[PDB]
Amino acid sequence: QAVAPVYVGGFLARYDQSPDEAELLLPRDVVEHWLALPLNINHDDTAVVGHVAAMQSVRDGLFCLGCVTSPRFLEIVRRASEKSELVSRGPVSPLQPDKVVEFLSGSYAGLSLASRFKHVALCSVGRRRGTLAVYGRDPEWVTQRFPDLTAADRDGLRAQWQGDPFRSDSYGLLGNSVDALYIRERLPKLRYDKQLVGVTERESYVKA
Amino acid sequence: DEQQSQAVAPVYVGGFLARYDQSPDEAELLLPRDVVEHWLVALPLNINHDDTAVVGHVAAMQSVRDGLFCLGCVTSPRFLEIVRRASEKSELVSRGPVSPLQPDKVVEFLSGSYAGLSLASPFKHVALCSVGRRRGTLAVYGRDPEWVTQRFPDLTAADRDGLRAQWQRSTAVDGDPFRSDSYGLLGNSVDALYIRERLPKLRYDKQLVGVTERESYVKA
Repeated sequence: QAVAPVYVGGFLARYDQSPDEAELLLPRDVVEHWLALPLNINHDDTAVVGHVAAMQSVRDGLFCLGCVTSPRFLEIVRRASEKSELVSRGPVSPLQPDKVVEFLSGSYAGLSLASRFKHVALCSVGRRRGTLAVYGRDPEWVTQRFPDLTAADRDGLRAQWQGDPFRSDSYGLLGNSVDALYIRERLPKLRYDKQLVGVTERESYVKA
Repeated sequence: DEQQSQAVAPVYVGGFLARYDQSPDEAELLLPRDVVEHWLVALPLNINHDDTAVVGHVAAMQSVRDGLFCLGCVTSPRFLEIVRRASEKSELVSRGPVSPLQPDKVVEFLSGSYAGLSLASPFKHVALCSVGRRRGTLAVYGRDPEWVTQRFPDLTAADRDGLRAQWQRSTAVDGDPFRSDSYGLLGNSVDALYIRERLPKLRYDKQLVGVTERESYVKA
C-alpha cells in the first residue's frame, strides 16, 4: 500500500561541518549529553506527520531515523504523486517505483533539527550541511544507505525503531512548495549533502 | 469574504511567447517573425500544458518588433480559490512585493509559481509554467491589463493600442474550465524543484524584457 508507513533517515548535524551561523553550531559532547519527538513539515507544528523512531550519536554526527505515519498526510502525498512528471520517471534501474516515497524524496530532501530536542522537520533543504533525507519503506534498507554507519551504529538504531496529528492540508503544502523555489543554492547544497554522506541516486530514491 | 472576494477576482498575465532576437539551440523551438505573422475562438490558458488544468483564455496576441507578445486572463473560480488558500501559507508571499505596490497574495503566488510562459502547438494555446523553454518568456501578472502591458519597455504606445483593441473585445472557454485540483498543482510543484538553472534562466528573461526596472510583482 502506497499510504503505508514511510521511514526517513539522515544526519541532523555533521560535526565535521562548520555552520555559517553561530546558531547552527551543535558540538558532539553537548549532543551526546542530551542523547518521542514529533516529525513535521518545514517546522509547522500544525503539520506533524509522524515521529522520530531513533537517534544515535555517531562518529561523523547525529544520525536520525523517522517514520511518516499520518493517514491524512500520506493520502495527500499519494494524490499529488500521481500528478507529477518527476515521479512518473521512476527511480534508477534496480530500485522499484514507489510514488509516495519518490514524491517525499523530491519535496523534502532535507532534515532539520528544531531546538532554537523539540522536533525534526522534513524540509526542502536543511540549513545545516550534510542533512540529506533518505526515504524508504524498510528501516534497515534506509540506514544501509549511509556508508559512514558501522554495524555497531546500526544496532543502536535498530533497538530503538524496533487521532491523526497532521492538522494541515494540501493548500499549506502547496504554498510551502512555492517558497522552496526561491531558496538560494538549494540543489547545490543538496548535491553537497549527498556527496558528503556518500549517498547516490543510483542506489536510493534521492532526486537531488 | 469581501477581501477573499477581491483576491479571487480575475488576474491578467502578459509576456512574450517568443523573442525574435533569441536563437534557440533546439530547432523545435524555432518561431520566426514571418511564420508568426502568417499564422497570426480564444485560445485556452492552462498550467504546464495540462488539458485538465485550463484556468482561463488568451485575450490577445500580437507580433511586435521584438517577438510574439500575448495577454492572457486567469478566470477560473476553482483555480483562483486554490491559489488563494495556498498563498496564505507562503513565507514568500508574506514578505510581500516592493514598497509602493499593494500586497496581492494571489498575484504574488502566481508570480512565484508560474513565472514563465510557453506556447503550444497553428496556435493551440498558452501555458503558465515555472520557467519557459524559450528565453525571454517571463510572465507578468496584474489586476489591470493596461498596467501589465505598461510593464514591458519594448512595447510602444501603438503596440499597446493594438493589444488593447483585442482584449477589449465572452469566449468559448469562459462555467469553470478547470478540471484539476490542489493535488495536481502540488504534484506539478515538486517537478519544478528540479528544473536545472530555473532562477538563472528567469533572471536572464527578466533582464531581456526590461521588466527588471519597471516595478512589478515578479519574484525572480
